[PDB]
Amino acid sequence: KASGTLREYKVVGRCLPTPKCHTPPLYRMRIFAPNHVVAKSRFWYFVSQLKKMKKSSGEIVYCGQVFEKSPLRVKNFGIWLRYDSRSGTHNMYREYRDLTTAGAVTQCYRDMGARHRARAHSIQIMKVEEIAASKCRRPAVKQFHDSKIKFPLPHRVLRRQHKPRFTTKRPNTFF
Amino acid sequence: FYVPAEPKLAFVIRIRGINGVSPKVRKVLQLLRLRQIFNGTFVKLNKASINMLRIVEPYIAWGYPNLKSVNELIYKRGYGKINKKRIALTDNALIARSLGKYGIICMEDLIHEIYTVGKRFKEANNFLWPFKLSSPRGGMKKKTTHFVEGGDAGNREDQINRLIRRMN
Amino acid sequence: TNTKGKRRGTRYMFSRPFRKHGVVPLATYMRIYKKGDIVDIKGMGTVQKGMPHKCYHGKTGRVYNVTQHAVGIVVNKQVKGKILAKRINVRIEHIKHSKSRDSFLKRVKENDQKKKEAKEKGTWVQLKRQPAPPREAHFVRTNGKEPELLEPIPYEFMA
RNA sequence: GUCUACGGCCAUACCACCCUGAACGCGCCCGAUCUCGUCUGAUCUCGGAAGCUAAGCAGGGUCGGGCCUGGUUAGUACUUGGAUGGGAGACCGCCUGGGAAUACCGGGUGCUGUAGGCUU
RNA sequence: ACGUCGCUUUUUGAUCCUUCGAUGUCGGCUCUUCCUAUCAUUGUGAAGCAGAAUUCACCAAGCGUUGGAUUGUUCACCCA
RNA sequence: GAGCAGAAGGGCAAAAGCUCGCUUGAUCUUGAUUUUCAGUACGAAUACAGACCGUGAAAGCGGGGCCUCACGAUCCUUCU
RNA sequence: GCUCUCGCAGACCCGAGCCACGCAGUUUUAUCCGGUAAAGCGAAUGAUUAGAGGUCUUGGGGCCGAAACGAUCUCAACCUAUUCUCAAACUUUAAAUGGGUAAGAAGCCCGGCUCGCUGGCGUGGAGCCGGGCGUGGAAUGCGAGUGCCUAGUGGGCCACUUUUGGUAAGCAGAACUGGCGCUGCGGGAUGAACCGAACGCCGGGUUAAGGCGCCCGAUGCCGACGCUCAUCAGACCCCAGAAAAGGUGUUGGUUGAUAUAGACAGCAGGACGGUGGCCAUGGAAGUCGGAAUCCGCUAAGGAGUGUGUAACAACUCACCUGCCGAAUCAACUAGCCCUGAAAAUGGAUGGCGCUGGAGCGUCGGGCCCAUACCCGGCCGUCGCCGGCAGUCGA
Ligand SMILES: [Mg+2]
Ligand SMILES: [Mg+2]
Ligand SMILES: [Mg+2]
Ligand SMILES: [Mg+2]
Ligand SMILES: [Mg+2]
Ligand SMILES: [Mg+2]
Ligand SMILES: [Mg+2]
Ligand SMILES: [Mg+2]
Ligand SMILES: [Mg+2]
Ligand SMILES: [Mg+2]
Ligand SMILES: [Mg+2]
Ligand SMILES: [Mg+2]
Ligand SMILES: [Mg+2]
Ligand SMILES: [Mg+2]
Ligand SMILES: [Mg+2]
Ligand SMILES: [Mg+2]
Ligand SMILES: [Mg+2]
Ligand SMILES: [Mg+2]
Ligand SMILES: [Mg+2]
Ligand SMILES: [Mg+2]
Ligand SMILES: [Mg+2]
Ligand SMILES: [Mg+2]
Ligand SMILES: [Mg+2]
Repeated sequence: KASGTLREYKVVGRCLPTPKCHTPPLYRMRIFAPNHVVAKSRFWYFVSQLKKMKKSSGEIVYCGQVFEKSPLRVKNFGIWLRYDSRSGTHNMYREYRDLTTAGAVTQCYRDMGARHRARAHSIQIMKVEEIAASKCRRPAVKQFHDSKIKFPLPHRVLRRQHKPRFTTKRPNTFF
Repeated sequence: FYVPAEPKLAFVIRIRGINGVSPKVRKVLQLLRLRQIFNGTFVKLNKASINMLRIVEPYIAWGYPNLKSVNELIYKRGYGKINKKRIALTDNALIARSLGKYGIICMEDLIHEIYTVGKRFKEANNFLWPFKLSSPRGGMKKKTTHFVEGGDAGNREDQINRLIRRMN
Repeated sequence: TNTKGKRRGTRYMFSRPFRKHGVVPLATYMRIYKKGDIVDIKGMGTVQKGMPHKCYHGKTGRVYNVTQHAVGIVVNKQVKGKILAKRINVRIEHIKHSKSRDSFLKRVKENDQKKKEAKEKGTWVQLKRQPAPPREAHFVRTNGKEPELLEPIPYEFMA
């Protein structure tokens, strides 16, 4: 699985009706994927591990993108995951701040790649919950729970270094 | 939940070249009439054809064309296999001479018989010379890996239409 | 390098199944083999006379000759880049009727009867088999029960 | 409901121990003149009909062993095909399809063909 | 110690890729340069470093590392 | 779990093993086929057919050894 | 070469249930075949660990039993139920991939005739003669069949995966597919085999693999998020160099513990009595050792954590308490970095160089160009056994 900006998909599937049980149970999953093709593939990957289901012996009865309910509210997300390192398998709890669940999960994938060199095929998201600020544990997240938060932008780096490429004046950093 | 019918029609594009191909993959590609890179064809989907597509999965990108895709493929790049020759479909008489005995006497009849698979899909489809599409404008992601792992091979369900818009 | 012995490598091929040694059941001697029927050459090892060669074990052929204890079978053998039809004499202990031909004959008889009956009843029926079609469009009831949420489990070191 | 003669499949039929068996039957059983075999009429062969179901045999039983068939083990192990995936390697993950075997826990414990009897 | 992980190509094997219309095959002598896995010398740290002597380790190859008996010897051994 | 001559593997229980009785199918012939294979030969083998026999009450079984090895062209000689 | 198949079509124009003999390095549907992977050893054959329970024994024996081991204590063997670990030349079970066959007109169903074979039989079997059945009895693709003459070759090598010998090898030997040989082209700086893609002579467009600081086409994006400082940094398949083990460098994570009944760290007080506990002894007093590991006063103190003495003494800890006032400690784990890390001419992420990245990981949008793909031109070959004798201005 590659990435992009992830979206959340509610995928509902079941086994094909057989002359053993006519109505099999319906199973629902939250899948964070670039598109619905990848979402269906990951759904089958997970239900094959959990239940004894297969793409051939089952069908997907629903796959729809779950829009964020409050995309204008800042919130804290706690993500429980498991990933394969080079020498073992570990469970991790991570915390992020975002406006969207899929955005926070994208943050998690970028962060796992940055800090643990973990690829998306190694990572396996198993829980995403909007947590309260009082329930947050990571200091990087907790330092933004300040009603009167205030900080400058100290060392502004010139980004239009080539417009102009040559100039008399040396750039200013303090603003 | 309403589960729609499994699609009955696929568009298959060969995405890899002709160098170093294993014999079984080579045979299935010849049976699909994809003997060149960026050659496309329509495939009526059933168990027999799907298990053939699984064999050549690393070599093809396929999916479920929509009505606009079928229209543009037939109208811009549709050629007929008339007297073993590749003849452009510039007149309805070309279709009516070869497929008139099946009730197909115009481009609309041909498009209908392809989009809705119908009873004479085999004849209409084999009458269609395999489509010679261009290279994708904008590029491919990665032709050596499957679509669901960030590549291009295999079954993309309805993104084959996005691929078709750029390949013709 | 390898020997050319007639039974080299048949240590399990001609052995008997587990707890199936001993006297050969007599229905195998009671089967009737005519000319033109299809038989699979098994090659049991209790009987050593009339035994087929190891290249014919698991192959299917057509009977062309019947003797007191054996049959002549025209069976295809592949020798490098050519397939050629060998004629082998095999005792009836090492063959049995192939059921693919039985099923096909059943289907032909069914087709002929259905065609004769369908012309009389008037309407048209489908006789050719077809490959498994794409699944139809259908509805899935939830029955007022929410689908169960599935979550991947954490890793734990079993042992 | 059963048995006898000949069987088909060849343990769901086998093995161990216990209980019941009406009527035919099958037996055990009685004897060695003939037929026929022995060291031995024990077996075999022959001629029987006083007794008996004690045994064989049939049916049933046993938190029985086995066998048969399911679940679990387990979408685990293994595996077709793919990648300029990871890793120093050893190896491992993913994509695309297929998919076991123990231990452990359940259910079952002969079906049947032809011919001929008994069973109010 | 029992174990276990490496490095080196100044040993000897293993292989047979180059060379059989030929790359002159041991040693010594002569001469230059390079390496460091440092014998000495410079600067240091450690000791079962009191001093003297010695041992271990670091930065380090700038400079030096000899005269002879026997032996074709490389090696070896002894005298100084 | 023994034995079946031998190496090993397969196979085999009122068997293919053991003991008896009778025997010489370990004989006379033509073809087809399998194995190695070039679908050549040799060797070995399988299924038949025609004789003449053996055994058994008979059904049958037997033209060597339970199966997989145990062997040999032209020319010349010798015998029938 | 030959034997065929589909058609060829309308002067222009205009189709007027059913669709070619046959074939296939493919699937499907049926039906067989197999003994590898895995698994198993409380299943057989071999190998193998440890306890347990037993009643017999040419077990040693075992203490007071010579006497009936009065007795019945121990160690063996043996048996029973279990238990650890295995097999290329073991196996109950047993895949995936794979091998065979079938999916009709040479078929199906009716009547009849022949036979010296077979025989209770008008039997059985085979052959033959008539007749009737087309919904042409899975998918997909393709035109097939057949003969003669025949060169070169008969040193191979490489790669994924499987695999044997060997410490290994750019070693030797197999299986499968592809390739190089015989092959150029884009990329890998360079390179027989790697990645992309195969090639007539050109124009335009677009891509692949790969890239876009400068060499050198293209990021001169106000690219996104983090990680990382190296006094040998790192920098892209094959691939051209590294391990175990370490780090109080930094970054994430797991688990546990202490704390406003005052943590942690510092500075500051106490750290006793039985008791110089017993046995070891030349001296061992809390501290060379062998077992013990208690009690009272307590806020608390080990009959002792370490230094020290010949032994004492004297320090010190764990243990409590004062001050101090709010979070703190520990063990793991794995990213980057560092140590481990030494060779000979001066030298190699290709070079220059690069550290708000020109490095590492995860991603976006643009953009660059191959002899590949699309459109068009031109050459030739092949196919249509294509058209034209109708020059028929009537
Ligand atoms: Mg390639
Ligand atoms: Mg463009
Ligand atoms: Mg590849
Ligand atoms: Mg024999
Ligand atoms: Mg039981
Ligand atoms: Mg898999
Ligand atoms: Mg010279
Ligand atoms: Mg020279
Ligand atoms: Mg040094
Ligand atoms: Mg005869
Ligand atoms: Mg084998
Ligand atoms: Mg194994
Ligand atoms: Mg075992
Ligand atoms: Mg080799
Ligand atoms: Mg050559
Ligand atoms: Mg070639
Ligand atoms: Mg080439
Ligand atoms: Mg190149
Ligand atoms: Mg390179
Ligand atoms: Mg161009
Ligand atoms: Mg470059
Ligand atoms: Mg440039
Ligand atoms: Mg380093």
